[PDB]
Amino acid sequence: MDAAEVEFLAEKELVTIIPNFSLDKIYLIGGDLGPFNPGLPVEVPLWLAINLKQRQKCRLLPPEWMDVEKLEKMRDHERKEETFTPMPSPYYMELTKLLLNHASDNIPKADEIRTLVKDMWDTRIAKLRVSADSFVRQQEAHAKLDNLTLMEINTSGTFLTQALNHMYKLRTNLQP
Amino acid sequence: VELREAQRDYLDFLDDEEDQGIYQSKVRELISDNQYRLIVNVNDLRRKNEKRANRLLNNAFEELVAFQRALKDFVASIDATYAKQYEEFYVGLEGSFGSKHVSPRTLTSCFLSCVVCVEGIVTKCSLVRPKVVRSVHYCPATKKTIERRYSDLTTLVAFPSSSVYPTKDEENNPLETEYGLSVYKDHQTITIQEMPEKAPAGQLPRSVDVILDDDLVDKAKPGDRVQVVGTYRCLPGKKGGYTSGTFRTVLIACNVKQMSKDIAKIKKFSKTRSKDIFDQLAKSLAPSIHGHDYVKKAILCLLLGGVERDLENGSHIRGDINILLIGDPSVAKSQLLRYVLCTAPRAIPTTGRGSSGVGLTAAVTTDQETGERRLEAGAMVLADRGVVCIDEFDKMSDMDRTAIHEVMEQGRVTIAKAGIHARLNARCSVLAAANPVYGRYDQYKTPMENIGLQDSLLSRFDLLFIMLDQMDPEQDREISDHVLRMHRYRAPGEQDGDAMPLGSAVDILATDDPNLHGTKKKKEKMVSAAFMKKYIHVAKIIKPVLTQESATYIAEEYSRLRSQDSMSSDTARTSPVTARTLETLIRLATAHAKARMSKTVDLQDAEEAVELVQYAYFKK
Amino acid sequence: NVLLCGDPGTAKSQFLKYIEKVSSRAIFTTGQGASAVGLTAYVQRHPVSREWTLEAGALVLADRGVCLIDEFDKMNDQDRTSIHEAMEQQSISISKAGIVTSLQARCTVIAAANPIGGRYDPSLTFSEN
Amino acid sequence: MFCEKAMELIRELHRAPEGQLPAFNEDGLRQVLEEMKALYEQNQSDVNEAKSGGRSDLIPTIKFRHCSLLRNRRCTVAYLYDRLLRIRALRWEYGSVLPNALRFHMAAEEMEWFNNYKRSLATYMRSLGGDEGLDITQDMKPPKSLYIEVRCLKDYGEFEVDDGTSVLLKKNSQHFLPRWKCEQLIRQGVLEHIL
Amino acid sequence: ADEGQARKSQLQRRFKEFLRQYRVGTDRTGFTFKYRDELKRHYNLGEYWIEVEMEDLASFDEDLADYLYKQPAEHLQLLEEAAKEVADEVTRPRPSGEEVLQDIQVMLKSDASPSSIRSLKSDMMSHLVKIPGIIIAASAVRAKATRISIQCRSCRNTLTNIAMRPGLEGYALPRKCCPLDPYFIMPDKCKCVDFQTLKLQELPDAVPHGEMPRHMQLYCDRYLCDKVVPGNRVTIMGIYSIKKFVGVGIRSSYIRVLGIQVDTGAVSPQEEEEFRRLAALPNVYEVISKSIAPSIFGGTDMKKAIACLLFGGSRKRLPDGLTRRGDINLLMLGDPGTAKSQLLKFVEKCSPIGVYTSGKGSSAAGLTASVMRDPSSRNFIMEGGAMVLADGGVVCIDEFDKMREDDRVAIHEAMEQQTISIAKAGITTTLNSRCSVLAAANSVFGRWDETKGEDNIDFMPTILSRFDMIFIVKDEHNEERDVMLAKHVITLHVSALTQTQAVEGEIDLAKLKKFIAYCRVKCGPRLSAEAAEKLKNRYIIMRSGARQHERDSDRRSSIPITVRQLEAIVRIAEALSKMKLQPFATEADVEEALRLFQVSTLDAA
Amino acid sequence: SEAYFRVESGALGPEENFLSLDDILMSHEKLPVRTETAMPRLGAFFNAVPQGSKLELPLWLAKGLFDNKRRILSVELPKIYQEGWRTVFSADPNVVDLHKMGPHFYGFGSQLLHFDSPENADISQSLLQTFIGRFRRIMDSSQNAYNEDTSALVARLDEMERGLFQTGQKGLNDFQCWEKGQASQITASNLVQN
Ligand SMILES: Nc1ncnc2c1ncn2[C@@H]1O[C@H](COP(=O)(O)OP(=O)(O)NP(=O)(O)O)[C@@H](O)[C@H]1O
Ligand SMILES: Nc1ncnc2c1ncn2[C@@H]1O[C@H](COP(=O)(O)OP(=O)(O)NP(=O)(O)O)[C@@H](O)[C@H]1O
Ligand SMILES: Nc1ncnc2c1ncn2[C@@H]1O[C@H](COP(=O)(O)OP(=O)(O)NP(=O)(O)O)[C@@H](O)[C@H]1O
Ligand SMILES: [Mg+2]
Ligand SMILES: [Mg+2]
Ligand SMILES: [Mg+2]
Ligand SMILES: [Zn+2]
Repeated sequence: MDAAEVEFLAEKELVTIIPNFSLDKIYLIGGDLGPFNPGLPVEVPLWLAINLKQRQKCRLLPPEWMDVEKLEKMRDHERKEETFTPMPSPYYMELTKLLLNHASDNIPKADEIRTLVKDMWDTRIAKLRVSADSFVRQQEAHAKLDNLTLMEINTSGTFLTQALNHMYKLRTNLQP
Repeated sequence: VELREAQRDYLDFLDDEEDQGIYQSKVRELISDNQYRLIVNVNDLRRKNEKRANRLLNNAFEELVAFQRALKDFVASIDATYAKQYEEFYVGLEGSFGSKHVSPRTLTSCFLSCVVCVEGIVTKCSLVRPKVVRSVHYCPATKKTIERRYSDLTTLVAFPSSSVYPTKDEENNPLETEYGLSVYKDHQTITIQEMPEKAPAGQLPRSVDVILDDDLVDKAKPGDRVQVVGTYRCLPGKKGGYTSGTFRTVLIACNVKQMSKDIAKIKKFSKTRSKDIFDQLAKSLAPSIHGHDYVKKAILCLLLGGVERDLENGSHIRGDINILLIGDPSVAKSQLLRYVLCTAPRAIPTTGRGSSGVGLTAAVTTDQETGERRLEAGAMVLADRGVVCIDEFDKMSDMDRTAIHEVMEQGRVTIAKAGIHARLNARCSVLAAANPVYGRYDQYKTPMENIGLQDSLLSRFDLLFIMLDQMDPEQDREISDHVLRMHRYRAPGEQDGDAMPLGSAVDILATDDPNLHGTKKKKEKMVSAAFMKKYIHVAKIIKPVLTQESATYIAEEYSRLRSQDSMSSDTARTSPVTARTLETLIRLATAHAKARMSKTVDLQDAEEAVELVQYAYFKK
Repeated sequence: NVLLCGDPGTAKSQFLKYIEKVSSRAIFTTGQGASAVGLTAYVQRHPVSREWTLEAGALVLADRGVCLIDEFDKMNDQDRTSIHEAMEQQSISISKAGIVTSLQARCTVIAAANPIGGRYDPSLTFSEN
Repeated sequence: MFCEKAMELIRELHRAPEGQLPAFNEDGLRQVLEEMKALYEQNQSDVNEAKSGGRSDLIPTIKFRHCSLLRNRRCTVAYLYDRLLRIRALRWEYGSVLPNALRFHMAAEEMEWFNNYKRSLATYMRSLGGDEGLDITQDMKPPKSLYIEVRCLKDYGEFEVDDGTSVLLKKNSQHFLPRWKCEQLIRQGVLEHIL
Repeated sequence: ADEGQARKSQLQRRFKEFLRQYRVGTDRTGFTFKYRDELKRHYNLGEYWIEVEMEDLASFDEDLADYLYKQPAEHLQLLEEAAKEVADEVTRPRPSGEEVLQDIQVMLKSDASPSSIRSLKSDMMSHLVKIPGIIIAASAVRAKATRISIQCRSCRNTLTNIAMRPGLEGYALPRKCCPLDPYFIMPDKCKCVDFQTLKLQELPDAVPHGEMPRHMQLYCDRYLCDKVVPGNRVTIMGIYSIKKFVGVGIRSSYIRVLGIQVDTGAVSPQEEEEFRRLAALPNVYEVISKSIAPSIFGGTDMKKAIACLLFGGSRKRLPDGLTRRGDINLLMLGDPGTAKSQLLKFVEKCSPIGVYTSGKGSSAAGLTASVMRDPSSRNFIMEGGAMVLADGGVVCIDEFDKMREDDRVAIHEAMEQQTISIAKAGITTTLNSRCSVLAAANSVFGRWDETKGEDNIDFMPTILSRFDMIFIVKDEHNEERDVMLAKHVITLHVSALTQTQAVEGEIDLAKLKKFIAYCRVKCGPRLSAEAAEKLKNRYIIMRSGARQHERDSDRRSSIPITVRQLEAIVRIAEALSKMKLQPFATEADVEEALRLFQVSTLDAA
Repeated sequence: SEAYFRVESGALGPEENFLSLDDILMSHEKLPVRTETAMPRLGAFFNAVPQGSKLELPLWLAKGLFDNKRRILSVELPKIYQEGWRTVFSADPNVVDLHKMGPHFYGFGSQLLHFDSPENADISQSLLQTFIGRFRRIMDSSQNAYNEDTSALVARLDEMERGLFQTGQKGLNDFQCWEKGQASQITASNLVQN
């Protein structure tokens, strides 16, 4: 699986937009959306939000968790804990990239938000590195990774799974 | 305060009586041999205690004093009185040290306080001097004796003690030193240099200072290729009240191995299985070089040598064999020298324009440990009981060849410089290579004019070979075929399009891990290089003796050669046959007997030796 | 670069002396008085350090001036051939005693000489005499 | 040793990890097949000699040549199969009609296999729906925008957008068109997606 | 003082936020935290250094950049501590055995125009300076303490973790605990780093007219050690400062290096793709030949020989341990005014390692190696000559015939065996000289005189045999060539003003240099079997021809034909293959090698 | 997507993959043996090869000739799998050059267990511990060596470890291209070179 595909799944997440156009309810296959009333918030999937923002048809509102105080608390909790902590969104990195790259004008203090999300990303990838090293050193049979996100797993998981396949075959080659 | 745990670990490791008894047996051998350092393999320490092995290699000084105290406890338990007979028992480490295997170049500052194994070539050694570790003193005014330990930054504990002795006051009474009851240890400093071929590109070889103590001082001389295991440390150079951060660094050695010096039953069986093994060895001498069969036989004779006689009258007959190769450009003379440098033990390279009479024999140099000046050995002194290869020998200065004359004639060199007047041993075989005058050999000139060297010098060589770039088409065919085959060769442990890597350190254990014919070809069963090295190393020692039949045949054929000189052409004789030629005949026959491992110089040896002399004297 | 060839009593040396006087950074040398090493550059034990040091010769001291070589025909060949690199490539490259470097010698060489036998004969070409 | 000519086929393919297709090694294939023929003839002579004459010491060398034959078969079959894998990737990475510079590298039987594979794939794609099937060769990357701006790299002919509407693909001309219409030409290198 | 500590903490926090917050890119494409990611990847690789650009720091916070320019000694410590803590928060949690945090060396670089050694006046003291030069000497790596612990000698009390000032300046030990000097430095309980002093010679372009080249002492620290070797050309960014241990109030000066930039081997993947494309395109041989000395009209076969010399053959170590040289030795005898010296001056510039020497300006010791007494130690030490300085490269010996015979004799070992065996002053070693010798010379009689034949060459057969290819480049008069050559020369002189534009079907000099380095390190070819058979047969025919010519003349030819010439053809073919990164030399490669050697053999007829 | 993928190596399993080029090249590597009975007609290769002859021949051929009764030949380990080199690996696995010590170190070692040597357990444990020791350096180098010369990092690795290194590098490059937005562009395939 590619990072673009993980972004494709991340684009299904719901975000709130303020349209500058009028449109009645539209019945999409994945779920009806709207009605789109000018100047009023409406919740839509992230791909449609980014598309309308690109076409100058709405203002994006940040999610409730894109807040400097909340993100600082989450970052400090992540650095304080040893296990992966529950993240505000299951696709927080991709949400941050899309929303801040396309709507930094709408989202206040986007620099702080981006830096805090990067801090959490660095901490959690370091934790994943430690988990992989502990797995291979202790010859564990399985691991528990409850609060990892899909992008975090996808970044390093192909290498880790291939290495563990090799390790399993090496430790089991005396089967008779 | 915490080192008792490490001492307990090392004492538990040493007490091998429970399971395998390896190291209790080694300590017992140490006691029986009256030695006072134990040789410990860190691989065994890994197998029994990986944690302690890592701590030892990364925290060397504290771990080593713990190990030495554990060894003293164990040797006291085995034999208490013997434990009192020595001040302290050392431990020298061997085995595999992982990433700590370094060269003098890669031995950077991050290795400080770690056990490191440094491979390199010894460039110089300081003179052995005693070093006080504990001095005992007696008070006549009190009839009482006192003691003082001494330490410096070199010692493992590393506290600097005051250098002076208690002198005129203890109890405000005069003391005097009991030298006999005091204990001193030998101290020596050597310098280990990087292997010259392994330097990166234009970088000159780097070096590191090494300190040897107690029984290690004898185990290295200049020119030796050694592996030194020790601990790397910095020595602060304080002025007193001020210092620059720049500290010199040393390697306090705990073990030294001669990596190039060094079963016979299979050799003594192979000399029976093979038929005329001298021929097979000579053919297999330098596989990359085609032809020159008689020259290869002469080189093998040079490698094996005769036996040096001491006569009842006190005179001695030189046993080494000296060979001079004269010939055209591109006829593999330099390559034969290079093969001899690779194959022989203690073979010194030299080239005519890049050497001097001083550097060939000995030079006065200041020992910076003290400032006093001493002799530092030159090429032919380093080559003692070995070989010296001199390329471009016709390009030497006459004053430089004056040095070679004494070495070849008498096996010594006389020196009178600094405070020293001495006859240094330079008992080495000379394998010299030269071009004739005018570059290329001239058929229309006598050999004595093609050969620009003086007849006095030429008399000192046992065999003189003239080898020519004769452009015969069949000889060119076979030579070119061999050359192109060699250039087509690639090693099995190398990928199909690799450029060979420039040199870097690749030795990762103190002892070689993978422990007779070539397999590729059918013709004549070529001998492998490693087996040839081992066989020559064994066969040099046999020391055969003449027999009546071989002596009679040598005398008869020498008389024929002498009488043949009566009508032989003076314009084209290679060198005049004399008693020196007879000495050459005896030495070559002895060398052939050594090759056969026969213990008696037989008529076969005489026949081959005099055939070689006939070829060298009366064939181009 | 200029070469003044001809018979005696024709003010060639006088021309060189004039050029020495008028031009800045000029130097003058003659025949056997010059040397290869002095013309190009010389390596010496430094007086107080006693380590090898490279030092400027004639064509380096005149690096942006004129080097005047009087009686040029009467130099030794080893002295005369030393100025080839300086005269065309305008550098002096030295590989001596551990020093391996190239100095700048962007110098105009003006030389004076006599032909063979002193007197120029019109019966022969310039190369022939 | 016998096998080295077969190893050259293997080393030829292993020395190109990028998946590009080398020229078919017809001469090497002929040589390894000839070697197998010679080995089989020797093996048959030796085995019938041993069985008829009751001579027992031949059996080790019989097994030697048998294993050598099986080795030759394994090497050549692996060579052909890996070439098939490389050829199969071309239909997806480039398209149906391969360029002639690449088609010159393929054997005639390789083109036969490729045409059969293309027909089978098109049959499978048609059978996925009631009418017109589903062209699964398209939509190779996740979709970002409904329209894209494309730039013509090759001077090229008229390209139909829909029925009477078409665009001339002259070099350096720049169009704004649907992504699903432009995907194949971008993958073939006729068009460059910008932004 | 608390105010001072507050100032240091505030500046450290500002540097910390620079390393935490700096980004490059745009919202249209994306952003990467440049120095965060550099810190993370370098720490995970175990590198423990980063390279902070002064322009980036100025863009983030101009006051920090100005402070670091004016007072680098004060602020670089704060920047390094900031980098250390940023690395800690970026990398943690770390696996077992990596719990302790390591110090980070913050190197730095700049896009600013550099100064010069003679521009370094007194007012530049203690500021950041950026100067170019050539490294002429390089010390062996030595350990300098960064933190020490000192123990009282009498009562055994200890003062620990005393911070040592950076650079060559030292530290004053206290005179109070006991004796007047109570302390000794504990050799175990101190932390040290690699350091290396260098000598940076002024650029020859930068020397004013008539002056000797100045040189400046450099101090390299930690990972800057062994980042540069003698003969390299560098731009050094550092702090001009006094050493701090005739006349009275004088202090010696040196530059504390904190950034090294080699002005011209680790290639980028994009450059590797370019080099693979260059090796793959079919006319790379002609492209390289056109790229070599593009200002020189004609001489295309000599340029091809120079291409083969630059790429070189493959060194081979055979089972008995004997080594065959891959380097190609090329002599250019001929008439004057024929661009031989200019071709040498191009090759010196173009080779990855290249040393230019004048034959008349050289000596035996200076070419091979010199033995000299170390003034500060009284020992005899080794000094690399041109052939050691050019190890792994090319030696350009111009005016080669002007050397004395005893000095030409000195290079015989280094040309063929590629070693310099030394036995002088009690030091006995065998240095490496794995280099190619490109030589230029004139005829004995100035011009080549065809009536005199072999008398036009004074070189011995032994040294002539060591040259793989010998060109007798005669200057043959012809009106058409002369007209076209003069037009080329005049347009070349006119083209000294036209912006130094590139040319079609040509490789830039820098790109050609890097491509040569890449091909040298990567590819070692061999001969194909049938190609070797062809070369064998042609060698027999050639040798028979040479023998019959010598018999017909009843005189030995000056230029010999030997096994070295066979191996010369071998390594020329291997060089041609190495241009194309092919593991084997084909019959066509051997054919081109034979063609080049036939040009060089017609020149020996 | 539908990109070309080589037949995966099955060398570490009980039997190697038939169609794997890597396994074929691995099994080509030679293996010392001692012949247990004389073999006629093969003296042209090494007319009979006599009994007790030492030979080095390919691993595929050794496996073919080897029956567990040890009737035709006895199979001996290469030096790199014997106790001394196992101890060298036990010292520090990171410094040994498995590219020079047979490029398919793990695959050759795993298939070397087929001959039922008495030290099969020691060989297996040595391979496992070597991989465990080298894993962390492989992981860090592959996942942190971004956009630079990877030659020195990849030089000392065997082919399995090189595959792991390329997997890690591919993941790193994919994530970096995503983070810098270059993953969104539709591009021509590698076959545009033609
Ligand atoms: N018979 C031969 N067999 C193989 N290689 C040879 C032979 N003769 C010469 N060569 C090659 O020729 C090259 C030069 O060899 P070299 O030892 O320098 O010759 P030489 O006799 O010493 N001539 P010189 O050094 O000029 O006095 C080397 O690469 C040799 O391998
Ligand atoms: N045309 C002239 N006008 C004035 N003085 C002249 C002229 N020709 C020669 N002289 C004088 O002749 C004298 C000798 O000049 P000088 O330069 O030494 O001649 P030269 O060319 O060097 N002869 P030589 O040194 O033998 O080659 C000087 O005093 C000149 O002034
Ligand atoms: N074919 C050519 N194309 C361009 N410039 C040339 C050519 N031939 C000679 N020159 C120029 O002529 C001048 C002298 O060239 P140079 O490099 O010294 O040749 P040379 O043969 O080495 N001279 P010499 O040292 O006397 O043998 C330089 O400015 C060259 O650029
Ligand atoms: Mg030679
Ligand atoms: Mg005059
Ligand atoms: Mg010139
Ligand atoms: Zn005190």
